[PDB]
Amino acid sequence: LLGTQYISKQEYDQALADAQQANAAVTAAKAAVETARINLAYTKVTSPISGRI
Amino acid sequence: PAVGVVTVKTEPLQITTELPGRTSAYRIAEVRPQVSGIILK
Repeated sequence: LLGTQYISKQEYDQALADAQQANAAVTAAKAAVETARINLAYTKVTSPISGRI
Repeated sequence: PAVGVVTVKTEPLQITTELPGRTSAYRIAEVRPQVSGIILK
């Protein structure tokens, strides 16, 4: 509805806030998974050397 | 009695106290990790 009639660019850009703002909230949570994924599959062996245990 | 005798000429005397220094580096600065984790490489 951009350029055409109702959306009244600020009321659009108030939503283009909320997309760009809540996709940023995903980037918070998708990294908050990637934090708590590297406390889940982070068990243990080995430490990243390769050799004889 | 033939007595050899010393007349005291006095003034200069460098006094140096030699004594056991225990040398140490100027900045030791042991690299301690600021942040936990596996040492990757």
